[PDB]
Amino acid sequence: VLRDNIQGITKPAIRRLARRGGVKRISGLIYEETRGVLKVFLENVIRDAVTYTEHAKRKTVTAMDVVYALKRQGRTLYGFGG
Amino acid sequence: LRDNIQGITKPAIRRLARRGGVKRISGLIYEETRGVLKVFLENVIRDAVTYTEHAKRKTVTAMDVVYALKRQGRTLYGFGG
Amino acid sequence: RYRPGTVALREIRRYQKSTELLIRKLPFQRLVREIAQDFKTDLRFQSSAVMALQEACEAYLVGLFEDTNLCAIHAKRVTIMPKDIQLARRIRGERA
Amino acid sequence: HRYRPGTVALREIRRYQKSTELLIRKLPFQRLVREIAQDFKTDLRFQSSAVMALQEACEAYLVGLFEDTNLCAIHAKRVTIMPKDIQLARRIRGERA
Amino acid sequence: ARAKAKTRSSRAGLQFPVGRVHRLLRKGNYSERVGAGAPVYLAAVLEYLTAEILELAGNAARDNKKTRIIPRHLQLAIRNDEELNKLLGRVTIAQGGVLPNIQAVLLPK
Amino acid sequence: RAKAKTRSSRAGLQFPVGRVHRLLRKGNYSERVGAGAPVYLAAVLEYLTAEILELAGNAARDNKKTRIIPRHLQLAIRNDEELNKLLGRVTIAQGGVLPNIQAVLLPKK
Amino acid sequence: RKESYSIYVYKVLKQVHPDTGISSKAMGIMNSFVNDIFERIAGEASRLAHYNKRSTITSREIQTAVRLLLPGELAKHAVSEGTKAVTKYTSA
Amino acid sequence: RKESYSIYVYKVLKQVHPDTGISSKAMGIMNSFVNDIFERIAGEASRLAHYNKRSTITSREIQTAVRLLLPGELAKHAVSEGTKAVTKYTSA
DNA sequence: ATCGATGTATATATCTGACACGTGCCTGGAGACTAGGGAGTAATCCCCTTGGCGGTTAAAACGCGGGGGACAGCGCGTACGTGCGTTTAAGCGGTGCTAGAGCTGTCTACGACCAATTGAGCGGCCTCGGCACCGGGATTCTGAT
DNA sequence: ATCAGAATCCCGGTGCCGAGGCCGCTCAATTGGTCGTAGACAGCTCTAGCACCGCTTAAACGCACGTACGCGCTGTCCCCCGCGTTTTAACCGCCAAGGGGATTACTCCCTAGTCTCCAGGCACGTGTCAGATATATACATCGAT
Repeated sequence: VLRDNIQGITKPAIRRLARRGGVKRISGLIYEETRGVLKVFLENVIRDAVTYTEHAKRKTVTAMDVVYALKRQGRTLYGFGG
Repeated sequence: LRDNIQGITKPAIRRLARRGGVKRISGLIYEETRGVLKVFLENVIRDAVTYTEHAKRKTVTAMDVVYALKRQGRTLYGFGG
Repeated sequence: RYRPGTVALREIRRYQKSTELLIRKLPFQRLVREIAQDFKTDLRFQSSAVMALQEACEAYLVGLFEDTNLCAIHAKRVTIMPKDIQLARRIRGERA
Repeated sequence: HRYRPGTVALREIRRYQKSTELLIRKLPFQRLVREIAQDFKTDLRFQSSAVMALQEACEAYLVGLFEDTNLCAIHAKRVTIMPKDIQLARRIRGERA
Repeated sequence: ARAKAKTRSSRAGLQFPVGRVHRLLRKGNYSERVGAGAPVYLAAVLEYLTAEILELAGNAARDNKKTRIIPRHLQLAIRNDEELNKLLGRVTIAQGGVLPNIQAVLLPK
Repeated sequence: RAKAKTRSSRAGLQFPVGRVHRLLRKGNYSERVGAGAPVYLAAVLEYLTAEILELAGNAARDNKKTRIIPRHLQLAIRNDEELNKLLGRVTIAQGGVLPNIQAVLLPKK
Repeated sequence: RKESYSIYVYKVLKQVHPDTGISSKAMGIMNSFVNDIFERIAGEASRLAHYNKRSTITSREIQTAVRLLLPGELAKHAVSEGTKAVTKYTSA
Repeated sequence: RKESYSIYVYKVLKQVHPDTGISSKAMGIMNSFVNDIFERIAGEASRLAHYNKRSTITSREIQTAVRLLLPGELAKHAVSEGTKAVTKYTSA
């Protein structure tokens, strides 16, 4: 149903993220590498969150599932627990 | 007692770097390595001594060191028994 | 016409003062739904769940870019390259 | 028949990556451990296995750090590791200076 | 007849709920039994840490001329304090932003 | 009263189901433990042990050795991608390192 | 009945900054922080009781867990606050 | 009297490598590995039971904890082994 | 220096929507009392940690020459930044509809508990084979020619 | 290509000490019965997640042009490596002592569990004021001269 959605992470958005990281000049090959890195990270988080959702017999991924998935990857997130 | 950090000699640091695959070593590396090792050891020993004191013991055991390493994400295998 | 780097520094200052999300919401939501199709079909998402995913992802990428910038400055460059990202991820212990 | 610089270093790398023995002398390391621990509690006793475990952890940590330092040195088109390489590796790891 | 009920928080001179912390300790599967003073000690520690963070965030808000604390002020308070940053190192504050920081070598000649 | 059978033999396992059940009860893990949880846990532990032991035995044979030492366990773990991912933050005592020299350091020509 | 720490956090804020308010998003951050620190201290104290073959969690386990988890000067003042609270409570 | 996994590790070794022995130091490594994995899986199963307001750890929690903790193809085979063992156990 | 373009900082007014306070009730916290078992304490024993000494030899320390590697400077060519005109789709507001999350009740299967029994696993003893160490011959590899 | 010499590999003999097997016994796992409640399942409420449409406008996109920068090359010199000689201290063994860790027994006081009671803390409601937006305008900053 959905295809080529990683392109939706556009080059200006990646540039903005790198600006917040303090980067001054960006190589043109950075954008595809960043897209791949983001896809890997998202795949790992979403896999754990969906495992939590399946365990609960739910069909909806809740924010608590995402919080627990992040927590178990050593990336604790504040502000979504309630 | 006093000047023990110099007991970690230059040839020993060279051996550790060789096991890490290092081919050439700058002359300023030895002091930096001594500082790094001192910090690491201080953290682990502080945790282990806290574990020893909680048990009201006077002797640091290997189990205390294993727990101290575990709580720093440095899990050690082969000393649990 | 400004010299190259002035606008970049202004953009750095602007985006380091603010806190809003830098990725557009609808494309990210579509990406999240596409990725989750490989794990379970007909999955629904709370809006707060997608927002949590976006916050985590943007924080992760910004931190990665900070480390990448350090690696680039180590090689006496001002331009970040794929090898800088690879080095930073390798030192972090992340999967290649 | 003097060996060129780097040949003996490569031989040493091969030898020390093939073996598993500890590379720090035991008696100086034990003195170091006892000296450091004195600042937290006086009149402390140590099991021998405790000091052995500490030494194993320390050597493993330093070897991993030297691997990351070597990668940092190669990134800057050098073959010599320098304190800046150790500092960068420890900073990217998230350890404290 | 029964004496007037006195909250365990008020007995210990605390704002944080001692009884709720006790109930949470009993139901968390932490141990078979919970001592009388463990909830008091835990509540005091939690209240102290909350006070420290709130004080730093209030200072950050006042310096910004704001009268309300937002997640940005909490992030600024945490990241600018060495010990709090060490305790909350692995944590992401949602909408907290980053510390403004530009490398010196990147600055104009 | 019948001839008593170990639960491990019923499940066709070498690892002890009863000891795993007792360790789960002593553990402070949950109020109650189901009947199949120790069997499942014992089977998983046995499978992981068999995987590591098979790889370590192959490493020992490749070195013309008949006894597994910590070096062989380290070589088995670090050469297998899944096991390396599982045991990534683990230090094997007396295990050494993988032989690995960066290609840029190799002699020219 | 969705329990939280908002009312006690608000009381603490009014104690340290009587003039200053807090937004709801920042209050959620505070709730997450309190829950996280509770989980950390409780888990360390549970491990300490299990390591020493004890079935009870007392203020000693809490103090040792605080010493293990909190850095530097944070641990000293937190230990002081906990000891003061326990002493005051023990005297009614 | 200190319990360990040496006799079951040796039985498994004799099943996979009949002619191969093991030294005591490697046995200690194996015992540490077994205890570490048991603790990881039990902690994750306890968290899963707590998250869903359940008081029982069953094979469903062990299975989910395995899927969470083991990587890639390790999780598939471990899940298959656990299911086969439970099926054999309940039939007998 | 120097003036121009311009993005940014300061001053004041408006409003709106989110924070701060008030109310009812109910459900979680407090007081009282009893039982029992967890933990504190004292005595004991024996093991394992610390200290000392002598030797002897491997390792560490030191000195020195040299070559190779770090670093600075320069040239060049290309790839990135910036600005502008066009297009694309994100965001928003509104509506409709249904999947499914959350809650309640019923009931039964399943897991805790207890007492009796027995066989698995532990600790201690003994032996014999795997591994290490040595010595000598063969091959490899390195560096200068 | 050549050839000398150091390093390494291989093959065999010796020995020693640790892994592996055997046996007694004791205590943990097993079996059988009972009963209480956790959770599985069905049913109902009504929330919120999804789909669709239309409009607006900001962001994204594509192109052109210039120059800043990455990278390759060369020269210099200094600082690391390799090696021989002297010193020093680690390691090993052997002996002594006593400190403190583990165990057992005894007592009591601290915590769980139950019941009763009541007042704290949470959903609902609503007003007023903190900050965002708007506009005007000063003003510091860049950058070519």
